[PDB]
Amino acid sequence: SHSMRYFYTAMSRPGRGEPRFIAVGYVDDTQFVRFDSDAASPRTEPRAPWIEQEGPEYWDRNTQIFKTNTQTYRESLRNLRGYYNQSEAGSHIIQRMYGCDLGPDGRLLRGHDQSAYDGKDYIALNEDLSSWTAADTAAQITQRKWEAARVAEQLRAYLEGLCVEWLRRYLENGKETLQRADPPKTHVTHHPVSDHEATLRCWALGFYPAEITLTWQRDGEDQTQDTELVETRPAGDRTFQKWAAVVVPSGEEQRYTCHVQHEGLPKPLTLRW
Amino acid sequence: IQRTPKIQVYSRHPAENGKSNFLNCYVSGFHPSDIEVDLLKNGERIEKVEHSDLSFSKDWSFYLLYYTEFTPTEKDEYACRVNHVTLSQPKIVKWDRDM
Amino acid sequence: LPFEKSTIM
Amino acid sequence: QSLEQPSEVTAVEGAIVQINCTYQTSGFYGLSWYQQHDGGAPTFLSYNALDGLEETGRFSSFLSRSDSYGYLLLQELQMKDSASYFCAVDTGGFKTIFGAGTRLFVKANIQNPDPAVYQLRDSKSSDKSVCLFTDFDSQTNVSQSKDSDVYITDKCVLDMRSMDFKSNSAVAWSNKSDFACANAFNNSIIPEDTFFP
Amino acid sequence: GVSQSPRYKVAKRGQDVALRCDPISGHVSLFWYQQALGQGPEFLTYFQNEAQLDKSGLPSDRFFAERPEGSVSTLKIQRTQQEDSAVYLCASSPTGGQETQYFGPGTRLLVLEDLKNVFPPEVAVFEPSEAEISHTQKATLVCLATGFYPDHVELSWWVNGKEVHSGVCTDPQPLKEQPALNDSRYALSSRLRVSATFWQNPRNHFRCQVQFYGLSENDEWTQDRAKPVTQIVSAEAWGRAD
Repeated sequence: SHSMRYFYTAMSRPGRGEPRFIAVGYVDDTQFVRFDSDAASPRTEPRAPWIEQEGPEYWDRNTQIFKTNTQTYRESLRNLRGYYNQSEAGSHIIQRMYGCDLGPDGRLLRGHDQSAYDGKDYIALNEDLSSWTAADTAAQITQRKWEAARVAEQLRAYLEGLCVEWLRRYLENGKETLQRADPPKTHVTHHPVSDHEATLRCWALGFYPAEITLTWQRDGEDQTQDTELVETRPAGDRTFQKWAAVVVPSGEEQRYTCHVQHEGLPKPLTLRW
Repeated sequence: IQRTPKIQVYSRHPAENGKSNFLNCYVSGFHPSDIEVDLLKNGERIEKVEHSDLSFSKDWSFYLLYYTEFTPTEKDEYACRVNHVTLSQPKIVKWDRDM
Repeated sequence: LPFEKSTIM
Repeated sequence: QSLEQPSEVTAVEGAIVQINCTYQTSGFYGLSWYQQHDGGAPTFLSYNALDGLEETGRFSSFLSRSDSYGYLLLQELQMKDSASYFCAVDTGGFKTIFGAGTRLFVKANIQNPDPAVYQLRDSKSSDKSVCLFTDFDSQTNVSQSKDSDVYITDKCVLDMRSMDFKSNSAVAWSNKSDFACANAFNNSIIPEDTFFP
Repeated sequence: GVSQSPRYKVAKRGQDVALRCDPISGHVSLFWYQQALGQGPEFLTYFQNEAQLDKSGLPSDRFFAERPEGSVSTLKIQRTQQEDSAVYLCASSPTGGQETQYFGPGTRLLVLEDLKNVFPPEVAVFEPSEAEISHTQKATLVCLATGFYPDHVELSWWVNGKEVHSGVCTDPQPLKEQPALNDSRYALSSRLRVSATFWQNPRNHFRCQVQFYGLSENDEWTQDRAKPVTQIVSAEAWGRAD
């Protein structure tokens, strides 16, 4: 039902200065914090209105953590380049994905942590939250370092404790936007393609969260091949948009019906032309 | 180790000629993060084009939204030009009012 | 709040 | 952010001892233990991140996060264990908070006590005379001298590793001719003390 | 292990003091701590490679910590004050914070108004009693280091040119010769116990070494008596049958 996720991106840029570290925080599909080492004096910036109520003690602590991670990932980029015997001229990326998933009840459902190198799985925390899965012999060196540092033990305690604890706090402070689902504004349109065939299109706009399913039915069947359903896209104001189109024989555009499924709507909604 | 960006050019609200908007160009499913995105009017680069923060998906592929305060106006030509290390030449996708 | 343990790879 | 542990703890040789630690902080990431000898380097003993017990030889450490409590247990106590023990709390990041420390006193077991006071002479007796009180039991206390010119050191235990022998010893000295072995000590001494002239 | 230099340092109020720390090779993290008498180490500054990530624990701007090559770290204290008198410990961790910390032996710093009250020690060895050999069949050698200031000394026993630890017992803390005086001199005693046959043997040589830490060659001295420099004062005794 609810989740907190942190996204890290460490990119090396030889000849273009020191490596760039970007840290982004999320509560479901809503971004609430951002950090960029690129600035003259980098600091954690609010990205949601419900996180602005946090005291200066919160912001200075978050800035201290991400400043430490900036330096950590600079050494990690240097070490991983050595493990793969890579050139000092090439640009490489270390990505990290970690967080805690909360059930409909409000309890820890699943804790997770994953790290990548150049868009490839590198090291990941197992489902037991006690062991690591290394992708290769290079990731094994990282695993041994992380085992000696007791990363898995302190990460488990964070994911079971503070992660859940702060996610619950954020959900309460922003209950008017995070715990409130926005239903899609549905409407179908006019569109011809040939003299014998036309194109019916179903529109879904201004919905939150991004999870939605748009299907076309010629008297109840599914047309997976013959449905150009476009990928869910952000509107720009924290809402989303999606559409589905069908190749239709002119005259038969009345036995075609669109089914929209979202958590904003109480039960599936059906609309025609 | 390299992914081509998926591109979608659309308006925030349905287009009518006199009505104002926010022109969006959503680029997703690409790796590495370095990308060149700019919005176009009849073939000319629009100034003041702002972009979202850098994040990525479950498959580690990057995504960001390029937007500016646009007014559909005359219903003349619109497009989005994107250049990536995986592309031989910049890919231009024309904005269609229907999609 | 983010994880407060920064470990070099 | 603080933590509390006892100031002192005492136990006999071969016995077991417990050093308790309670921490008061906003965040918790780990509880660790360090041993430090007088003017030495603090050396790591054990680390507790999760609830439970950590065992490393004769030393073990317990942790209960919900009770914000942990303790260090030292088994089969030896004379070398006499040091300061510090409990350290990690609260996230890198800043570690250390406690005031617990000084452990390992009481030496004297199997055959033979209390006696002896008179030692220098190569050149042109400075002072020394009186040595040795081979006394660990349950005997040594107090400071009444005379300002008489200097008496606190008792310490030496180990003759080759003969597997241990003995307590106190040193007393004064440059004045009035100073002698018979009057040398003012503390509650054992009645069967040898004073050979 | 982590090494630190100097072990002891006595300084005059207003002088600049340089503290060196050589951590374990490859250790990314480096910590500086301050330790007061009867207390635990208190955080000063943190380094990850060459970058100083935090210095919130430093008492003032006079405290300047650096690690330019990401290995050896220095802590320079500008215009030293009496309040700066403490044990400065340095530690290192292999790959980051919240890990096992590896510490150095530290630097015991003492800042005084002047160095006019500092003195080297007077070392004298006291040969064992004939009554001791006749009652316990053991012989105890007593060493005495007297009239030294400050409490920056290291006592060691040397039997036949080799350092010994068995049967050796040095006081944990020295006593003040004038417990009433503010700038009182210190006194330290030590015992060495060997078997009656080992002492009665004249081929055996016993020596009590006391390494004193005092004034450097850079430190100023104008007084009539000899400069109380960092010196080794010893006292020797040979085997006696009697």
